Amino acid sequence: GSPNYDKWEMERTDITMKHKLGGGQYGEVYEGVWKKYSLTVAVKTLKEDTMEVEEFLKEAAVMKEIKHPNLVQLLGVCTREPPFYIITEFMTYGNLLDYLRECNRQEVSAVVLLYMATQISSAMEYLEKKNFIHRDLAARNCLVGENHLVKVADFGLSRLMTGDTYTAHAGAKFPIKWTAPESLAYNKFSIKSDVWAFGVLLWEIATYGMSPYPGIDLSQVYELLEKDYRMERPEGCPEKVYELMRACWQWNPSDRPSFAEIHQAFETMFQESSISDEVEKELG
Ligand SMILES: Cc1cn(-c2cc(NC(=O)c3ccc(C)c(/C=C/n4cnc5c(NC6CC6)ncnc54)c3)cc(C(F)(F)F)c2)cn1
Repeated sequence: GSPNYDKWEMERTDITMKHKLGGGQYGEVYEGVWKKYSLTVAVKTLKEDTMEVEEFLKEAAVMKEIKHPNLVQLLGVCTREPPFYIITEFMTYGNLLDYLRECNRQEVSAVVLLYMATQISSAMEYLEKKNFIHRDLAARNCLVGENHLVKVADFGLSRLMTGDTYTAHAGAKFPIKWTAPESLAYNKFSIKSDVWAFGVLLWEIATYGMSPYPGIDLSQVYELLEKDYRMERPEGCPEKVYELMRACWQWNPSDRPSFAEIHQAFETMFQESSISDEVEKELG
């Protein structure tokens, strides 16, 4: 309502900054509170005025355009000067990989695993409509809130997260075990390489957060995929869900389903599982 108004910009002093989240493995992300509204938030910060600002501002610009119940929601930015902030809603249960690894399986039961996949595929159907290619879909980049609410996020983890997850490839660092063959071979990323990664994420969900391709060296993964090797069906994984994994891992990207198709399939399976679950709960 005045000349320098920007509807997304907030004053840094609006936010109480608290501790760093993720132990450094997730970069410069902090818990905060939006004081005026007594609301816990998460805040990504960039302290210095360097070339890193270009990607930080690109991230903020994308987040202003995307909005969906299962995408982490932008609340505001501080991008007029350093230190730069991106402020989002707070997801109380943290990243999905550790959630799965730490959960009570009587609570996070078969129907909840389907619910998780359904929510993620709904977010990805939306990103497919926007034609936003995520490039690093994996359980480590999803977040969990109350009542098993799951949202897709992106923490730009490839040079933050240490260990075997990301390794040197094509002058960058790739999560080899989530990467579609044509992305490994030709650096070709697309909605269909996100579909491949979603299939790996389904396997992470089915195994309560196991690392993929167990015991297989990173150096061998591409060669094996090219011979048509694919991960086996996890114990307890429904056949229909494994069929969807295998569809996501079609060698030719054009042969992989769309996220619209994937989401419809999961919504159907989830509603069926929910009926059985509600009946079982009602009994006693
Ligand atoms: C270049 C570029 C990047 N992108 C792109 C960026 C994003 N950015 C974020 O996701 C994002 C941004 C900023 C922040 C503060 C956060 C953190 C949120 N957060 C909420 N609860 C927690 C939390 N709870 C634990 C209990 C403590 N622990 C840690 N973090 C937490 C997440 C998302 C997407 C997507 F995927 F398309 F949506 C695309 C687009 N072009």
